[PDB]
Amino acid sequence: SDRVAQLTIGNSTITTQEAANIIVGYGEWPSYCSDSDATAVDKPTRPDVSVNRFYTLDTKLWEKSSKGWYWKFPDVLTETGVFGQNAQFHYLYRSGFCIHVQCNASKFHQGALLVAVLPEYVIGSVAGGTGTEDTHPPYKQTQPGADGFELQHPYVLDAGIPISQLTVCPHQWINLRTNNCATIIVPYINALPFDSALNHCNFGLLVVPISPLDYDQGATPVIPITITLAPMCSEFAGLRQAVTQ
Amino acid sequence: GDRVADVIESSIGDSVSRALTRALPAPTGQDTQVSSHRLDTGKVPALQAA
Repeated sequence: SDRVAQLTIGNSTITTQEAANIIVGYGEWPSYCSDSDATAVDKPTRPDVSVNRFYTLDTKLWEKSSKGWYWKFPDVLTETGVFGQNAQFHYLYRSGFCIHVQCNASKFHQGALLVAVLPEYVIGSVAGGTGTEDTHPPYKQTQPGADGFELQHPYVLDAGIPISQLTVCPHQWINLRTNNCATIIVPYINALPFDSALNHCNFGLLVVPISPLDYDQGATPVIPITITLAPMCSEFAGLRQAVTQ
Repeated sequence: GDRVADVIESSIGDSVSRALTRALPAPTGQDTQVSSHRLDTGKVPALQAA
């Protein structure tokens, strides 16, 4: 009654038979912007089912020596489908999200993934190691796209913040012994009712294996991690010609 | 006294300053109301005369 679940939105349906309940980010469901909070005067467009659907963006292979990966939102969808088209044609952006991470193994595999959502996850550079060099992460690292990016130092999350305290953010654990999926529902987290879907990344999703994957030789060595996500209550405003980046 | 019509009916002395406008309170900026597509002829808010 809590291990089996089915999430349907738009024209896509995601099922699961070994779920571990659903986390609502900060105990708040996604909702449309209230008229007392909106600041733009133009009437926003609400395409509804054409954008509020589960997008399966990429598949990452979990290995015994993996460090972890992170994705930026809504960067991952800035170039995907009708949602990406609307985000390119419209200046303003507002939506929630429903992130479903899939990672399935057998009863003889072991390992634990920490799936967390960190708002305004600003990536820092290693500052040339010693710290005397004022470097900045490249565009391909600050906005990795749909491929995500592999963490270099997951202990500090490449941002000087320990991962041991990452659980203060909305998070779920994919421990292969019990559950093979993590569901996090994240409302719009920003200091503004609307923001640019290209320049600003509202939050970053982190998938870091805390307990290394292990299995005896002979079992299936390819354990993929697949990210599936669906915007919720998406709004757009400030239409103009399309902008690619 | 006043016996001629041009003096009796004269507006000379009317010291009230006819003001076409009156000040109205406006503590905050004006609200924006809902609008929809409007396709009509004869009536045109866009065209003005500076």
